[PDB]
Amino acid sequence: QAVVVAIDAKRVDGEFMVFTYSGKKNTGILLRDWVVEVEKRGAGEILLTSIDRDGTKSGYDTEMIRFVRPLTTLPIIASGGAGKMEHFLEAFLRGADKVSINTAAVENPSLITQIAQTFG
Amino acid sequence: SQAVVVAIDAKRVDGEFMVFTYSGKKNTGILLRDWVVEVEKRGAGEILLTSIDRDGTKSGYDTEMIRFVRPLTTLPIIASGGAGKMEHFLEAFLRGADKVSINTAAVENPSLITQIAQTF
Repeated sequence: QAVVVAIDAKRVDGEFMVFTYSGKKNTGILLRDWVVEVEKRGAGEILLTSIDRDGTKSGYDTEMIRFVRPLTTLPIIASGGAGKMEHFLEAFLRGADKVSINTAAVENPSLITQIAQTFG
Repeated sequence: SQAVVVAIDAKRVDGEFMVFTYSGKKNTGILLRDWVVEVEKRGAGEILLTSIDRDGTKSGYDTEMIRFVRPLTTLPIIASGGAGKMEHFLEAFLRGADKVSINTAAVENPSLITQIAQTF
């Protein structure tokens, strides 16, 4: 799956909207529509980031993950918001095939080990 | 453990690569060439390597950062940031990226997905 389409999204007026330019611009296209179209186009895997939660070690947007899961057969990488161990677990339970970590890993590198050791 | 991605957001300075957190915002101290090593040690499955300086520009992936990071690690590397046209992907694979990620240019020309995907 060498082709990854990265989708930055967050709720705009209750709705999940797609952003581009480092999360600065609302494309006006709905998450829903974009996920479907990207698979049709030949995406091999989806990196799904919640813009809201990035850098807030407050957990992935699991509603976002749940809402995307039935829309695609592709592998999904959940990114944005990971703060601690149960977040990974919640993301995975929701349909995420892989979970990403940045901020918390640079701070607590033993988090990498904790989730790795547990999934294997 | 395949299930664990560590995302590294990086940009140059002084001639040297640093690591930022909190949405590319808070520069960190750490050198990339040392974070990439530690991330493998700690057990990550895969690295999302994003060039902060290229993201949103459709001006090409940072192939120096890639060609750079590649000898430091056996993990697969997803290059991200800057994808703009078909030769960009090719250049990134040639520098040793295992996967390539696109966002801004894909939303604008969803056929970019199809170009790289059908060649694989």
